This record gives sequence, C-alpha cells and structure tokens, in this order.
Amino acid sequence: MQVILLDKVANLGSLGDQVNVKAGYARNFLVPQGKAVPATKKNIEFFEARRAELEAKLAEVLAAANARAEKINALETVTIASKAGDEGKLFGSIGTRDIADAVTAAGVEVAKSEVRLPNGVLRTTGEHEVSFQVHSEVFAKVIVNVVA
RNA sequence: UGAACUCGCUGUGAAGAUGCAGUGUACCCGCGGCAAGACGGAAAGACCCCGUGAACCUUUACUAUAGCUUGACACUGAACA
Ligand SMILES: [Mg+2]
Ligand SMILES: [Mg+2]
Ligand SMILES: [Mg+2]
Ligand SMILES: [Mg+2]
Ligand SMILES: [Mg+2]
Repeated sequence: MQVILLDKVANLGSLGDQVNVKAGYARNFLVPQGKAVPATKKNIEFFEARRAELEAKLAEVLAAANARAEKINALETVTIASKAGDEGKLFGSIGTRDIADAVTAAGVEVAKSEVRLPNGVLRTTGEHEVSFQVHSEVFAKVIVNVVA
C-alpha cells in the first residue's frame, strides 16, 4: 500500500512522505492510530494543498505539550501507602492503573497507557524506577515510594 | 373346478395310464366310515443352475469421497539478532 504520513514513525517514513508499506501495517496500525492516510491522488494533492502547512506545526506543539507534561513533575518520589505484608512481599500486586491514579492524584495528567515499566508489578516496597510513555519520542522517569 | 356317460390287471407310451391295445369283472342311485391313487389342494421350488439380474455385507479388488493430517498463499503486523 502506498501511504502518506502525518507523524514521525520510526523506521519507514519521514514527515509528508509517501512510502509503500505492508497493507496490514497500513490498515490495522497507522490509519487507526492517526499517523498515515492512503496515498490517493486526491489525497496527495490535498496534502500538498493545505495540510502540510499545519501538520508540522501540530507536531511541534505536540512535542511542546509532551515537554510541558513531562516537566510539570520530575521530583521522582510519588508516595503510595498501598497494602503490603511484613518485610517486603507486597500484599496484592500493584497495577499501573493504580500508579496512574497516584500521579494524577498528586501531579500530572498521565493515564494508564501512557506508562511503561520494566516489571509492571512493583511487588515489593522500595524505590521502584518507573518509566513513562506520554509519547513514543520522549520518555520521563518519575520514581515511586510504596510502603505498607 | 378344461369337459365327463370318472373299473382292475398286463403291455405300449415325454419312459409310473379312469381315458390307448388286449383281457377280466361291474344292474341304477345314495348314506356312514377309512385315506392307497387322481403325480390330490395350498404357494410362478426356498436346495441346484442360468441372468454380462438386484440387494446388503467383507477386504491388502478398482475408482472416488466426508473426515483427520501436511505445506504454499490469503486474513497477517513491527522490531532485533
Ligand atoms: Mg402302467
Ligand atoms: Mg385315497
Ligand atoms: Mg379323514
Ligand atoms: Mg399337488
Ligand atoms: Mg420358477
């Protein structure tokens, strides 16, 4: 499938680019996720007409919004006193839903799917390093303090 | 249930005769019995054979097929070795 882009995806295409990609990748991933649209002759003519002078600006303001969201909190200890057992060995395993609710209780607007983790379970108490995926380009590393 | 004025023997005869030949006996007709014969009645022999007949059934008969299994392509992607 010949497809014209709207986002800096990693390995296939640059911005404003019409690349030929596998049709499953074009159908299930790009056109739902809002990064690419099918290279109809009308579509590439319409993109050269108006949308190339807007989607770059939208990418710049999205990168700025990711910078704003990542630096409204970087203090790197969010306190959760969830339930635990004695001397390590957390009671019930922590969901990233709960980690999302903790940081949106004190700070950022980051939801569940905007959060990555090495483990994802955080099944003991201590300084567990948490990553973040508010965008595929930029990360953020704000750390958690879980206690009983 | 072809029609009957439907005896016995010996012989002849699709080769085991109430019906032919030869011969012996028997007046016409019931009734109650028996059941040897009328190749008695019943049922186009059920065993056998024939049909370039049928059915089911078996299998290492033939040719197929549902199924189960194999691989290619599609639905079907991204990375990294
Ligand atoms: Mg005789
Ligand atoms: Mg008699
Ligand atoms: Mg009697
Ligand atoms: Mg008879
Ligand atoms: Mg017959």
